[PDB]
Amino acid sequence: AEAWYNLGNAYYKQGDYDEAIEYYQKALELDPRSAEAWYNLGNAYYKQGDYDEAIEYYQKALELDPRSAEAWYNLGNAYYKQGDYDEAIEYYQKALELDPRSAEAWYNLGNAYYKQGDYDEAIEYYQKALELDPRS
Amino acid sequence: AEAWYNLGNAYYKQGDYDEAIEYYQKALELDPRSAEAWYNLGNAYYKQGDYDEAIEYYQKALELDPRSAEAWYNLGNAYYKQGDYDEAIEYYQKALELDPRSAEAWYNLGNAYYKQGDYDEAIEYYQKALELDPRS
Repeated sequence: AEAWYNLGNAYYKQGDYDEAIEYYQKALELDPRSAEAWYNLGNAYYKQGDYDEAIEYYQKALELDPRSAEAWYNLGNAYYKQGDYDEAIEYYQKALELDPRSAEAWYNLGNAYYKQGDYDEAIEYYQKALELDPRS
Repeated sequence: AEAWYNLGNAYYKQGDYDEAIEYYQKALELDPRSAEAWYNLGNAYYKQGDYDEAIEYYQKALELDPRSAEAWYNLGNAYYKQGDYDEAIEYYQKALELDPRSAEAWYNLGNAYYKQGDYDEAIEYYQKALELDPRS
């Protein structure tokens, strides 16, 4: 599926999510056991704007690899981008338990709180993040 | 700077202009090309009571974006709040050429004239504003 999977990646990298999806799917038909493949198919939908179908695939990937921060963080983002700042905060927190030195997750967590009106948390998390990455 | 800029916003939203300023400044050090950043730093000073330093930053923002009504209107307000009803009227008029359907700018313009003793103008502008927004 590595071939279909790779053809998927090329289209994805070119910016053609519709096609990336089709090929990731073909490759999952031939080999449905890669957390990576499921993750990227979810990413393709994410970029395409379908956060619903995206969560479905980030979820399948999480089963195969529950310790993958990327998928937990990307799952939060899917929610964040849909307004579920609460469910995204949860998933964002999960990603940090896994990778607590990711300035991005801390930053995004502050963002999720900020958007809900929780400024003291946003402040705390924004500070944690800037510590790790001093100058975005 | 988006991170420092965002930390600035949080403090600003919490009501801590002294801190908002410090962080907006740090972010301008890292990226001095955002009209938005300059504008908010001016707003922080405005809220803090320093209309002088405020005009300086609303001015830098106006260079980067001469068509930003908000900054022209906020520049007038800075003046209005300092007694320069004449210079504020000018800047207020500029903001209306840009956004002539802002009930606020019309209202504030009537206010600036009213405070100078020009009641027929205040009357005209107050009426224009109420047309657009029938019931403050």
